[PDB]
Amino acid sequence: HQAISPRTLNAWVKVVEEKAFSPEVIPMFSALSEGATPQDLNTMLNTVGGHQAAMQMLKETINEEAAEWDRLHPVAAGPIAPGQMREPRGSDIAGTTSTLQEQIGWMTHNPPIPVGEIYKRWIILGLNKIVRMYS
Amino acid sequence: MVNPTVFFDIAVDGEPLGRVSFELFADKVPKTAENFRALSTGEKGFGYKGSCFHRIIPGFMCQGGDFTRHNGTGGKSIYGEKFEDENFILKHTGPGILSMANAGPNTNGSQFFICTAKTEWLDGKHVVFGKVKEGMNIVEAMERFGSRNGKTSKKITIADCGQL
Repeated sequence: HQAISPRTLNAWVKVVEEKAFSPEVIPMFSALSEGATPQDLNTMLNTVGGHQAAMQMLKETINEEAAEWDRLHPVAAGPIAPGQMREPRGSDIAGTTSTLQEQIGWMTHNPPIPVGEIYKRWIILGLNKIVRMYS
Repeated sequence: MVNPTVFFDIAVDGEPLGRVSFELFADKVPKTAENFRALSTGEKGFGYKGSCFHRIIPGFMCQGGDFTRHNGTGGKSIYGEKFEDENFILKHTGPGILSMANAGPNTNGSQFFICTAKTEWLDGKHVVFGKVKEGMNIVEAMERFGSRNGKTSKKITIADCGQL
């Protein structure tokens, strides 16, 4: 376990600086975000400055996806057994109501739940929505 | 008395096992107590008679009360809607404690669990509303049919239930 690096972040920065919303941002986001936890995905997104309207389209996508997820995964009743974890919720996958450790556990369980890969798909749909508007 | 007492007669694959009785703390959580009591008598036309303990985790708890779907995804209260967490005054202090299963805050229906250990970490998330009076020996036996993920090895049913 290590947080995405300042170094990888620089790159993502330089990419968005010039390729803000050409189709080439998408293949780059996907490489720079390999093995990313939700937290790291959000760290990437946060370094983006300005582009407020575009970010908001992306957020709207994330919010829609997360609600769909929840829909498709009703929580079972009963108290969570010891050494077990609650099934992630939309907001958990998006890193707004989950922790690192939690994120980390899921991506490892056998079989895992790769909350990082899931969130990253949502983000990509969001980036396709940006690209379609602007280019 | 203010606090009612309810019994379950437990059977294992139809074979009688023994009776468990529960004091329900109507004096602290009357709405929750009144739900379980009324589901125990069948006085609403539906309730726990016949239903099964679908999830038993040895050293943790026995859960049941899903008399509509029998697997954890159902259950219904007497209120015509899932009901709020009344309070969290009572704590999960040991074996015998009877608590609401729930699927998130303020989603109480009919599912409940009987603790077989101290589970203090549940405090604040499941409403405690009663405790086993007689027959913890029988809950201990029931536990023997559980598994790490809760699946049971025999069908553990409430063959009969009511108020004493």
